[PDB]
Amino acid sequence: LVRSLSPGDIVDVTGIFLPAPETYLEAQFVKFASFSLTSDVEERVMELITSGDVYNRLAKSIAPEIYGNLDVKKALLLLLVGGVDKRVGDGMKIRGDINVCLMGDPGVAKSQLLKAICKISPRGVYTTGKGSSGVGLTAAVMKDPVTDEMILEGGALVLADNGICCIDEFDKMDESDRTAIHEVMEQQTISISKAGINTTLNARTSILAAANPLYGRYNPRLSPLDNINLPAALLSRFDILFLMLDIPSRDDDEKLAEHVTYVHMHNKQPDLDFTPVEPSKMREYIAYAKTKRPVMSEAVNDYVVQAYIRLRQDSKREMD
Amino acid sequence: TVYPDFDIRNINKLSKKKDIFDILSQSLAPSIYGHDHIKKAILLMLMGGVEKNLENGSHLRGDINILMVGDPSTAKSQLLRFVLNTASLAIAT
Repeated sequence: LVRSLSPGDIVDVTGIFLPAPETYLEAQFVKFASFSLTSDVEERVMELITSGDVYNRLAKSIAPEIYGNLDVKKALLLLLVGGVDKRVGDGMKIRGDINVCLMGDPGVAKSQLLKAICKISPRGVYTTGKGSSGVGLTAAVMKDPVTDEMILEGGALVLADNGICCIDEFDKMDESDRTAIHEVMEQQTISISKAGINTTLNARTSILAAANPLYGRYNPRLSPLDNINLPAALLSRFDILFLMLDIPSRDDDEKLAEHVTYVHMHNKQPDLDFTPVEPSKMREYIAYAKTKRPVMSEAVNDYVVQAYIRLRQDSKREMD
Repeated sequence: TVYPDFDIRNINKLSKKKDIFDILSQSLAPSIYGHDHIKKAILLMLMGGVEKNLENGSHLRGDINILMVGDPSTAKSQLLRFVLNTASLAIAT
């Protein structure tokens, strides 16, 4: 059974507790792919499919204390599932993760949306920007107090493998903290070369950052690239770039104030047109959909090419 | 081994008055003259709010954070020492 325990796995080690005249454990017997296809779990998944409108039900069940932002909550549902990891036989590994970044004025409940997706995902790690520097984000090369060996302690991008990485305050980060981010969004790897350890660790996480303007509020008179202290190279790697602007409106503020008072009174969500999905059953539907690998159709390939031409022509005319 | 009705009747009697918010506020810092609006905020801060807990698991805060910005030695350094001796649990940092 030796040479079979990988660092970072969650297994059930079975053994005996024998003391040493120090207490050791003599090994006797030793993620999304570990959940078995139980008949009781499969019955709960089919109950949501026969109900109808599964895409709109799960999009509104997330964050019950946040009213509005129907389009913003739709992108968070696909982040828990994601695309397929088509591995080319030549040696190319196409990244199937989605890179979504939330922007706007700090008042659209940005901290609540990052913590809501962390508790739902089984392997999600929430962190900030200034509190976690380049050592806490990548990997800390500490010294072992027993064997005196330089190990590699997992940080935020290592322990959250095959999950969603929640990063808060993306604009207040340093220049040395964006080094490993450029490698995860391209090759899903972390290049470490400290203390004579030149190893590469895989990081297949879903980066969900939340940028903030430099002048607090957004300025429509200035360019979108100058208002946010972020280069154009990082915006090209992000798939979706939202911008929740806090526009003052008498109709939106009236519906938002009534939803807040109802939460702080009954400790629940207002009664809508459907029953809220518990987080215990939502994890079973996401893990079941990850095993299914959809294949792109041939008739839909012509619509993707035609959509890229119209999108590139509109962006070229809006350069000035 | 390691070891880590009279008072209730007097509480409900004083609560019947409609001036219990101004009496208890001025009794926190009797040596500090004035600042009636600042003493009313420390009362609601020590009592705390209601910890709202949803069904999915998303908990909400209930504490009240107060920030005082002003001239040095203006009912700020001595005011913080009175809260450490009034509350049942406080750490001076």
